[PDB]
Amino acid sequence: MDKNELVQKAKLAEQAERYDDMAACMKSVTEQGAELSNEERNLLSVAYKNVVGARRSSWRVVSSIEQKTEGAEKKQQMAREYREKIETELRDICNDVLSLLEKFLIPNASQAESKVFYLKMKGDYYRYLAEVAAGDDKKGIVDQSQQAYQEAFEISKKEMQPTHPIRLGLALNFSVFYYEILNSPEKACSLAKTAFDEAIAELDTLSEESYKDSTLIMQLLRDNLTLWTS
Amino acid sequence: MDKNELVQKAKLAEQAERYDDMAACMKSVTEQGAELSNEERNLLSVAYKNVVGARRSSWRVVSSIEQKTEGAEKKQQMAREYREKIETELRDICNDVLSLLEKFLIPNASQAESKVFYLKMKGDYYRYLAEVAAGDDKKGIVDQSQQAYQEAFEISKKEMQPTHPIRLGLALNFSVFYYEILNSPEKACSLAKTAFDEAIAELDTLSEESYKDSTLIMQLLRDNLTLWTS
Amino acid sequence: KRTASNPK
Amino acid sequence: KRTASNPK
Repeated sequence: MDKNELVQKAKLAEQAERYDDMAACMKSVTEQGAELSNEERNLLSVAYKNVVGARRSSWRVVSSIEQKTEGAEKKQQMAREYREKIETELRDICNDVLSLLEKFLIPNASQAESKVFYLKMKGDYYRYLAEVAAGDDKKGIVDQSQQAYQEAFEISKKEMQPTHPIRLGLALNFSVFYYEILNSPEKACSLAKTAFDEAIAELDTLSEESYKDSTLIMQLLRDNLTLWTS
Repeated sequence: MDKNELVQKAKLAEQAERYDDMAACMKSVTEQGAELSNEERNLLSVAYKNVVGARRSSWRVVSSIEQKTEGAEKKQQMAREYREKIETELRDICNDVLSLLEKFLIPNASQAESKVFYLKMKGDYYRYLAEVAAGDDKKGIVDQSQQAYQEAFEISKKEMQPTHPIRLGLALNFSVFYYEILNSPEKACSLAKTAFDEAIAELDTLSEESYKDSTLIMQLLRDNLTLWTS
Repeated sequence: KRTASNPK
Repeated sequence: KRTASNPK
């Protein structure tokens, strides 16, 4: 239960592609209450990304199957129940992250880049909840996502260079929120195009540490733009 | 807990890539005690192949790291401990399958083809145990694997055409057993070459429903042969 | 081709 | 290139 040991085990779990183990280690690190280093922060994010990603992918498959089996009630009821079980896992994972975010990560964020990272993450995990939200709760979930993204967005435009990978990654995910959650293609495109164009005009401000991350995100911004406007 | 719903839930889990769920459904089907249809047999086999496969893959990664961290004592002991943890999962999976094979699959096998299939499977899962066995237990585990494969081998040579995918699949895995577990390259090559050549000599015995399986395995046999003799 | 979000 | 067993 030592911190450096937990971090090393997390790295080992990542190599082994055992992301449940990875998330458990990094959760334990976070719960010790100290602000996460950049490396620790990224390990936590990678771990939960894979843990929730597996559920998101499974959910899409099963929800799709559920829809296409109308009039075969026994098979559909079976598909529905399985979707709901996956959904419960998914919600528990998102609530796990969102709780760590409220209790430790966002309050301990001393610098702007860290505050943007965590607010972005809060935006993401509410967005994943919104993907599977139905009825009453959806509008509330959607507003929680939007508000976290919006605050991150404003802070990033004030404190970070246009080519900063965290600022670009936020624009990318916030544009996806507009496209997929708010059904506003036009606002999604505007946001993506601006982020891309402002980064393009300043490639000299890239560093050796971030030029690969930043240029990959730019490429994805443009990939999305192309798809959305076809 | 009805059988055909357990089978349909298994098919759903397979689609969702949730192989632990898939295996649990098919384990329950098997434990009902009746002989499996070819479809059920294939679902059970695919489920556990993926369940054990994920652990084997993780084990290779961590074991490799353990080997490359000689002279780095903290990292190596952590790698060892994690490897041991993975091994425990891996042994429990293999022991579940080997128990299903002893209690249900092999005793209920009415046909020569399923007897070869399940004995080969017994060979495989003892081989996966042999991959991670050390010290005292190893030789007994290795002999269990060899004996299951050998009986499978004799039955398949007597009852199945040289081009049968199950007979070819057995030759392939038994050759891998000789190469990787018994460290016997010449016996491995001889076994693989003979299987390949005997299939080539009787391509008239191919059936069109499974000829794609047969020719893929033949290519893998020769791939191994090429690799082992280079 | 599908919508992509931030990879890491 | 590595040793391969029966794929499924």
